[PDB]
Amino acid sequence: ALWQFNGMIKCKIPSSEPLLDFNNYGCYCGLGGSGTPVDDLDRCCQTHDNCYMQAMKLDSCKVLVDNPYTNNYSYSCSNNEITCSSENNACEAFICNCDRNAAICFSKVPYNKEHKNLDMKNC
Ligand SMILES: [Ca+2]
Repeated sequence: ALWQFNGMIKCKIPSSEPLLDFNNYGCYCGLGGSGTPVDDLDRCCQTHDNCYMQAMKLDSCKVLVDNPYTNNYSYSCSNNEITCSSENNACEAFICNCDRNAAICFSKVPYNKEHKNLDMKNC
Protein backbone atom coordinates (compact mmCIF):
# COMPACT_ATOMS: atom_id res chain seq x y z
CA ALA A 1 0.00 0.00 0.00
CA LEU A 2 0.97 3.66 -0.41
CA TRP A 3 2.04 4.06 3.21
CA GLN A 4 4.43 1.12 2.98
CA PHE A 5 5.95 2.46 -0.23
CA ASN A 6 6.35 5.81 1.53
CA GLY A 7 8.26 4.06 4.31
CA MET A 8 10.47 2.14 1.88
CA ILE A 9 11.67 5.28 0.13
CA LYS A 10 12.36 6.90 3.51
CA CYS A 11 14.31 3.76 4.43
CA LYS A 12 16.66 4.55 1.54
CA ILE A 13 16.40 8.36 1.67
CA PRO A 14 15.88 9.29 5.39
CA SER A 15 15.82 13.02 4.66
CA SER A 16 12.79 13.00 2.39
CA GLU A 17 9.02 13.04 2.59
CA PRO A 18 8.41 10.81 -0.51
CA LEU A 19 4.73 11.68 -0.93
CA LEU A 20 5.89 15.26 -1.46
CA ASP A 21 9.33 14.97 -3.07
CA PHE A 22 8.60 12.16 -5.53
CA ASN A 23 5.00 12.93 -6.43
CA ASN A 24 4.14 14.97 -9.52
CA TYR A 25 7.60 14.56 -11.04
CA GLY A 26 8.25 14.07 -14.74
CA CYS A 27 5.69 12.14 -16.78
CA TYR A 28 5.45 9.00 -14.64
CA CYS A 29 6.07 9.77 -10.97
CA GLY A 30 2.52 10.15 -9.71
CA LEU A 31 -0.96 8.96 -10.63
CA GLY A 32 -1.02 7.77 -14.22
CA GLY A 33 1.79 8.26 -16.69
CA SER A 34 2.37 8.54 -20.42
CA GLY A 35 4.85 9.77 -22.99
CA THR A 36 8.62 9.42 -22.82
CA PRO A 37 10.37 9.54 -19.40
CA VAL A 38 12.23 12.85 -18.98
CA ASP A 39 15.13 11.45 -16.97
CA ASP A 40 16.31 8.36 -15.10
CA LEU A 41 14.24 9.10 -12.00
CA ASP A 42 11.17 9.33 -14.22
CA ARG A 43 12.18 6.02 -15.82
CA CYS A 44 12.27 4.46 -12.32
CA CYS A 45 8.63 5.49 -12.04
CA GLN A 46 7.77 4.13 -15.49
CA THR A 47 9.22 0.75 -14.48
CA HIS A 48 7.27 0.92 -11.23
CA ASP A 49 4.07 1.73 -13.15
CA ASN A 50 4.64 -1.28 -15.44
CA CYS A 51 5.31 -3.48 -12.41
CA TYR A 52 1.94 -2.51 -10.92
CA MET A 53 0.16 -3.22 -14.21
CA GLN A 54 1.80 -6.65 -14.33
CA ALA A 55 0.71 -7.23 -10.73
CA MET A 56 -2.93 -6.70 -11.70
CA LYS A 57 -2.46 -9.34 -14.40
CA LEU A 58 -1.71 -12.04 -11.81
CA ASP A 59 -4.48 -14.50 -10.94
CA SER A 60 -3.54 -14.10 -7.27
CA CYS A 61 -4.34 -10.39 -7.29
CA LYS A 62 -7.61 -10.59 -9.25
CA VAL A 63 -9.05 -12.50 -6.29
CA LEU A 64 -8.82 -9.60 -3.85
CA VAL A 65 -10.43 -6.16 -4.06
CA ASP A 66 -7.29 -4.62 -2.57
CA ASN A 67 -5.66 -2.23 -5.04
CA PRO A 68 -1.84 -1.93 -5.28
CA TYR A 69 -2.20 1.47 -3.59
CA THR A 70 -4.37 0.19 -0.74
CA ASN A 71 -3.26 -3.45 -0.45
CA ASN A 72 -1.15 -3.85 2.69
CA TYR A 73 1.92 -6.09 2.80
CA SER A 74 4.64 -6.70 5.39
CA TYR A 75 8.23 -5.52 5.12
CA SER A 76 10.98 -4.19 7.35
CA CYS A 77 13.58 -1.46 7.12
CA SER A 78 16.79 -2.22 8.99
CA ASN A 79 20.13 -0.44 8.61
CA ASN A 80 18.54 1.28 5.61
CA GLU A 81 17.88 -2.09 3.98
CA ILE A 82 14.45 -3.18 2.73
CA THR A 83 13.26 -6.76 3.24
CA CYS A 84 9.93 -8.07 1.94
CA SER A 85 8.46 -10.62 4.36
CA SER A 86 7.91 -14.32 3.64
CA GLU A 87 4.56 -13.88 5.39
CA ASN A 88 3.31 -12.09 2.27
CA ASN A 89 0.97 -14.09 0.05
CA ALA A 90 1.45 -14.15 -3.75
CA CYS A 91 -0.11 -10.81 -4.67
CA GLU A 92 1.30 -8.86 -1.72
CA ALA A 93 4.78 -10.31 -2.33
CA PHE A 94 4.80 -9.18 -5.96
CA ILE A 95 3.70 -5.65 -5.01
CA CYS A 96 6.26 -5.53 -2.21
CA ASN A 97 8.99 -6.36 -4.73
CA CYS A 98 7.78 -3.68 -7.17
CA ASP A 99 8.00 -1.09 -4.39
CA ARG A 100 11.38 -2.28 -3.13
CA ASN A 101 12.89 -2.07 -6.62
CA ALA A 102 11.53 1.45 -7.13
CA ALA A 103 12.72 2.71 -3.74
CA ILE A 104 16.22 1.46 -4.52
CA CYS A 105 16.03 2.92 -8.05
CA PHE A 106 15.00 6.32 -6.60
CA SER A 107 18.05 6.37 -4.31
CA LYS A 108 20.52 5.74 -7.14
CA VAL A 109 19.52 8.38 -9.71
CA PRO A 110 19.81 12.21 -9.89
CA TYR A 111 16.93 14.42 -8.78
CA ASN A 112 16.20 17.29 -11.20
CA LYS A 113 13.97 19.93 -9.61
CA GLU A 114 13.39 21.33 -13.11
CA HIS A 115 11.18 18.29 -13.75
CA LYS A 116 9.06 18.82 -10.63
CA ASN A 117 5.42 19.62 -11.41
CA LEU A 118 6.25 19.11 -15.08
CA ASP A 119 3.70 20.41 -17.58
CA MET A 120 1.73 17.50 -19.05
CA LYS A 121 2.40 19.26 -22.35
CA ASN A 122 5.70 17.34 -22.37
CA CYS A 123 4.05 13.94 -21.94
CA1 LIG B 1 2.87 6.77 -12.36
